[PDB]
Amino acid sequence: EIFGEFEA
Amino acid sequence: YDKWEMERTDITMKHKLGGGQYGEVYEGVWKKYSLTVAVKTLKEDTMEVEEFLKEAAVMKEIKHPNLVQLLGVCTREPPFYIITEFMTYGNLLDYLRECNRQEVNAVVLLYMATQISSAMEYLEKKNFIHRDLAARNCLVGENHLVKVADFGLSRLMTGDTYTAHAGAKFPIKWTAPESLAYNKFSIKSDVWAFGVLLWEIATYGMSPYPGIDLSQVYELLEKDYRMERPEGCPEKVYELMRACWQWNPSDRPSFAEIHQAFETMFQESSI
Ligand SMILES: *NC(=O)CSP(=O)(O)OP(=O)(O)OP(=O)(O)OC[C@H]1O[C@@H](n2cnc3c(N)ncnc32)[C@H](O)[C@@H]1O
Ligand SMILES: [Mg+2]
Repeated sequence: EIFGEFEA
Repeated sequence: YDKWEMERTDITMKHKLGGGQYGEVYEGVWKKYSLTVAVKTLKEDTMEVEEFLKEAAVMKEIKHPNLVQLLGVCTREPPFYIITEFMTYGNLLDYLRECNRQEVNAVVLLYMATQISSAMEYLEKKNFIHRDLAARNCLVGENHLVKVADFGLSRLMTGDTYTAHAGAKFPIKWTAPESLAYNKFSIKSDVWAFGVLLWEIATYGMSPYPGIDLSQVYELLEKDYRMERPEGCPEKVYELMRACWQWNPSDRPSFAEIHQAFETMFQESSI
């Protein structure tokens, strides 16, 4: 999977 | 913009080539010139037509031997269509995964990197941020010709700019630390991505940070972890890779410097 969610 | 504003009927649509986050891509024929072109049919979007065209005008001026040219856009009917030059050998990622490694050898890999760095040096000169630099956005032509494509495409769509989810969506393993932190991009974030692209080329198209979960990347990077030298990758190419991954964007080389470095390596290696 290329996309993922990221929370700073 | 009469020189590049087209009508859907100006192009004969053929088979679908694939697609991504922005829309689907089809092989098409620009009737007027019996010219085969690539046609990207963007997803329905909310971006202002005026903003779209102003952005497209900038892209129209991107003219370089290693950058896929924007030929036109169909804007009379939303969602818009983006017409670009057709690249006969598809994307670089698949190309490398399916190529004959005796043919596409160390000198060729070096040649590909040289071309891409030339295209990026040009974008840097124009202060044009690509924002999606990666093997999937490099296209191949005859005789190992490589051209960078879909530069700035993200600025032609609003898409998922806003979501109720926590955090944001990114092609994480190609995203510079500061970009993950602030969801802001620059030429320097493109430099970081160029480093990952070099790794993709050096490995003949492997997925970066193999075995590392996407959610674990940022922390590792913050604590100075960086991908190790790929098998067969020349020490100096890895050196450049590592320079691209400097934590502070300011400490990363410019694309002009990177291109110069590769031109030299390509020259020496030519002999
Ligand atoms: N989040 C992201 O990863 C951004 S990149 P993306 O748009 O989501 O995906 P991407 O792989 O880059 O593909 P795109 O929709 O741009 O489709 C790429 C495929 O379509 C064919 N293609 C695209 N431009 C082409 C040109 N100029 N000439 C020939 N073929 C083209 C390719 O097969 C490519 O894989
Ligand atoms: Mg693309």
